[PDB]
Amino acid sequence: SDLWVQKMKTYFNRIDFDKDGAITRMDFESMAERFAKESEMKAEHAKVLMDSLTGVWDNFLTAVAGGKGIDETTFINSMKEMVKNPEAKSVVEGPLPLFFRAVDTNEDNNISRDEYGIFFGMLGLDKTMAPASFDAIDTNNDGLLSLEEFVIAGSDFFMNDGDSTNKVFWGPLV
Repeated sequence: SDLWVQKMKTYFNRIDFDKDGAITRMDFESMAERFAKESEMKAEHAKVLMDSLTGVWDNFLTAVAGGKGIDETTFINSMKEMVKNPEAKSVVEGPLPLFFRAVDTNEDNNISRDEYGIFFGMLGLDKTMAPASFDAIDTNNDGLLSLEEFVIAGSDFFMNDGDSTNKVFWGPLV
């Protein structure tokens, strides 16, 4: 699947923030303190950010190699075969509820268009690209991203191997 290797390589290249070459506890802890310090956000968020980022690795990404980090080969080999099972969903969908409270830079429990744009700026992207994913995630039509919207759009990007508007949940395709 061409669509699967393009969208899952998008997520691997955008989530390896620490640059060691593998998705491990180092990327989540390095991303929490570097995300809190590099852009304009509510100062207090570093403890909230370190708690949801340590929870995403400890409770969900950790179950892939039973403790140790994950390379691009092991991520594509393990996740491409595990998605063919209709009930393995929660090991791949589980990071969306804890990532929602990590991107919430204003301290409200709803993410806006320029907040999602500062998240894109930290990965190394332009704010003009953020509307293509933001407007595709806003299911209820409020002009903000709620918890239900973020989990529906991420569930489609991570498990449905089709095209449509929710195929860009992480910016430009690698």
